[PDB]
Amino acid sequence: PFNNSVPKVGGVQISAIFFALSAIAALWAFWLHLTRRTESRVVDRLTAA
Amino acid sequence: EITSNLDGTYADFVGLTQISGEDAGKLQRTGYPDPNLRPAIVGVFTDLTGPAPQGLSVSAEIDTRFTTHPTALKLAAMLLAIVSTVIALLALWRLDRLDGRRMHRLIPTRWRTVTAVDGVVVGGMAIWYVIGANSSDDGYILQMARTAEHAGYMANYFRWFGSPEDPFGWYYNVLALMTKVSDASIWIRLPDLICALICWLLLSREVLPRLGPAVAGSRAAMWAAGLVLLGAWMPFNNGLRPEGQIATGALITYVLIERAVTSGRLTPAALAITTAAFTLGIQPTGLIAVAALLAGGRPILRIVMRRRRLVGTWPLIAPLLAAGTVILAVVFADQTIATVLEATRIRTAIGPSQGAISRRVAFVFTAMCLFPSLFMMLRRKHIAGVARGPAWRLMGIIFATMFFLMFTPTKWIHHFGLFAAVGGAMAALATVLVSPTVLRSARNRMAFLSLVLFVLAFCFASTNGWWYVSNFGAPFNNSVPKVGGVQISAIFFALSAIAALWAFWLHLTRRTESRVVDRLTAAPIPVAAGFMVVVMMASMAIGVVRQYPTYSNGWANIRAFAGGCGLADDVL
Amino acid sequence: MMLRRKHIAGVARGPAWRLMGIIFATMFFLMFTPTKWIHHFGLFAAVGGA
Amino acid sequence: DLSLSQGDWIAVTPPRVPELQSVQEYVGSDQPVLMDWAVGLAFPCQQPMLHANGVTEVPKFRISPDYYAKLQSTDTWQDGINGGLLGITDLLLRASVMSTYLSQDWGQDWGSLRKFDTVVEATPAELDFGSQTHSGLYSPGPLRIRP
Amino acid sequence: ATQEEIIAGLAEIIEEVTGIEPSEVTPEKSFVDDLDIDSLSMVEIAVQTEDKYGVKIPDEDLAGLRTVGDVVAYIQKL
Amino acid sequence: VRIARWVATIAGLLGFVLSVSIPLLPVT
Amino acid sequence: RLSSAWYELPARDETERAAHPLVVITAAGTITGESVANGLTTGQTVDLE
Repeated sequence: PFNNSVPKVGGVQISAIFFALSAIAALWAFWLHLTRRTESRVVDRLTAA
Repeated sequence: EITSNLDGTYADFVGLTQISGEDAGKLQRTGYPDPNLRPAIVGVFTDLTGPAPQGLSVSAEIDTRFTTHPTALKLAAMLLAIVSTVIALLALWRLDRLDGRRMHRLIPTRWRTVTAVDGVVVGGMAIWYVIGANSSDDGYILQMARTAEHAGYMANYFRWFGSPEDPFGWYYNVLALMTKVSDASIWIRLPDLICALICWLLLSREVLPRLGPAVAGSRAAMWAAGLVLLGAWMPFNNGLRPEGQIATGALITYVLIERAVTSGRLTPAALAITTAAFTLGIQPTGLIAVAALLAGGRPILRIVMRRRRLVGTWPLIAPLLAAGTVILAVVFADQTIATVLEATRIRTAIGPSQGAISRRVAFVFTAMCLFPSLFMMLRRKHIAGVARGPAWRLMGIIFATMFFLMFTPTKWIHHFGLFAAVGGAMAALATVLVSPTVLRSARNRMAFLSLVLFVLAFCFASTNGWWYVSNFGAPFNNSVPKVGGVQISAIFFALSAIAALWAFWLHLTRRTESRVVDRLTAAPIPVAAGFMVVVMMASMAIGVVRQYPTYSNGWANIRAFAGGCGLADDVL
Repeated sequence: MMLRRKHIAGVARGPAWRLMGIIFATMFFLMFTPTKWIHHFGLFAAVGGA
Repeated sequence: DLSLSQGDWIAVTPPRVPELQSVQEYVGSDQPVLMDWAVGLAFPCQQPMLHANGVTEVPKFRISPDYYAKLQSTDTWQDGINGGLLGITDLLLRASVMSTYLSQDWGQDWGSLRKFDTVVEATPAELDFGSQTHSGLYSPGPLRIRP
Repeated sequence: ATQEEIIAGLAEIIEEVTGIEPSEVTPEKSFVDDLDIDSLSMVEIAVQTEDKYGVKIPDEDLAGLRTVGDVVAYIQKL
Repeated sequence: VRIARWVATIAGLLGFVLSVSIPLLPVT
Repeated sequence: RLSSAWYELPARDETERAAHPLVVITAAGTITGESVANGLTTGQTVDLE
């Protein structure tokens, strides 16, 4: 698939897709740090294994 | 007539018809529509001599994007934004004094109690300021600071196409103003001395008492903080590469966010916002100050929610975002957003788009102090003497800066400058953690002493080589340091393996009480840091006295008082 | 997690700690001291699976 | 020449007693020099080839670091392909390195000093300047960079 | 809460700020003669006491009453 | 108070609006 | 292997000796020399007798 270049699915590289979703999860964690929720189900359904 | 515009290069012959080819209207419009293919004007040269024929006139427009100064509107806007934010800050200070608590007894009682560690990390810091090594990019900063006054736009002199690294360079304008007076190496590096002194004077007197009663009570803790400070400060930021100022500013915004938590006010937090903005403003590796503001953000937001009930929510958040954005008044002093984005796209277009006895120290003074302190802070949920809050924020600064500075930002790896300030206090946290009164098991302490000697073996493996001219007459600049035939790295690896087997025997037999370990592992962090400090100051002392009648770093800085050049005076 | 929680419910603390100690102890006299090109994952295919 | 290999040989020129002078004596603080990025702090007295409103002064000398750092690190940082000062001076001037000796430390590669020489008469330009332009965020086009 | 709950709670807040376990924390021992606090650190415990008890401690009465019997004898002055 | 809150908010948002507008201003 | 003719050295004076520390030859090729970057390496043996 990408022996010569960086893997890019859909124009921009998939590394950028993982870094964007990592930054989204990072800010979603920091907002729970500030507000101090610890109970939103959305996280339970997301981080199950 | 010949032209070469942005969409030009059509060197056409007006009124002439081509002889072979197509006629295309017989106008000889020939060229390529391309800005890529433009000339590099170094001047204009000919061979014909004597009065100009009427028509001969090369009149080129040179590139003049960045050499600008702001008009009256932009200057008045800057002065008004500055006076408006200081008005807003003092209005916040007036509004915030509703709990009383007036500023009484200035210079708090834990200050002015000077001890031997202060005299050591002041005298040895002054001696390193005189004779010590410079940074790698010392000349890179000095030269552009010298030319920037006459040029008037802080040009990144060497690499890019005269582009101003004015996206973030204001500290170089401080150096440029400093260079109005004589630019001897003894004098232009005065911010690296002043920020070292106020770094120490903040660390010993305002960080470590905040960190807890245990770290303040123990002498070994302040001694370890001093020696790790000095040992991390002396290789990297005793030049002009501005990582002592970023370390100092990250320490300032940390201790100000500490002041904001402990006092229950908001104006030290509001100052810590603009201080973090300025230390972000020094370099793009000044993200440690933002990391400190983030990892001390939750109590600030608690203080906001605390003062939300009494006053409006909006007059508290407003001066915060004011002090957050006043960085733009200083950074965009003579640079329009267009020209900074142009400098950015040149720097990403052709720049880099993402090994010595005392330059691999970074593994010694965070990577084996912060990790055992982290494991101790995790295992023991409540220790006696360590304030869990600011200790965890002190961890979070060092950890959070790694995850968006070490791996994502493009700045050569192997940095220790930044953690000279706050990673100094981390060692003071670590040494009371691994002290025999907190760690009860002698097995863990002996394994930690084995980790100390293993890391010191890892550090001495390379050659004692300083960057450029510091390297003039050094003990082992060419070879690996070998005292007494076999290398000293082998001596540290043998003593590390001895401590490792001495720990494993305590693991098997399950002793935990042999005094020999207590007497051996009583504060191993300041012993290791003292050994690194002494070997570096010995390396450079042997360097200056070995090469005495010629040019050393120390003899150059001493002779600079006599009105002499550093290296030019003795290059025949 | 094994450090912060002193006794978890469902994890045998003994063999879990020996499983950690294998991965940690091999690093301190195989990764840094032994000369075998870095970037190895083969060995931890078995025990680093668990 | 006790060597049967083809990659071994020597050349010899008769000995001399050179009329040595210090750098500060010869190169004062008047002639601008192209101090390379690795060596600015060591030479504090000579003003560099300061530039004014997009044009530079013609450099006379090129004080430079040690040979290995000069070849591997310095020259790659300053060439025309990525901006650089050696885009303009190598295109205009002719560099001819001289001999330099670090005093009482003979056998130490301190660096080098290269005397530039022009190729024509090379009068300095007049440069008629006009200064009224007030853009908001108007950057006229991108600069010329590598393809 | 007279001299038990309040003392223990305030020692939990001392534990929060000065990092000393709530065993050593008693009224007989104090700030600068036995435990280790400072002029600046005592504002943290002061504002937290203003937090769980509505007792706006003057900045001068805070420093005036010197021991940790100060905090007990004052929180019981509603 | 009610005499410091209003100046704190007008000078807060004034400094904000002014500082963010500083890159997009004219230059000679 | 060549032994050169003798060269007339300058006058016996210390004020001459001061500012003439070096006697220099503009040699070339692989030659045994005592650098400080590396040790006393061995090219060919040319030296001032």
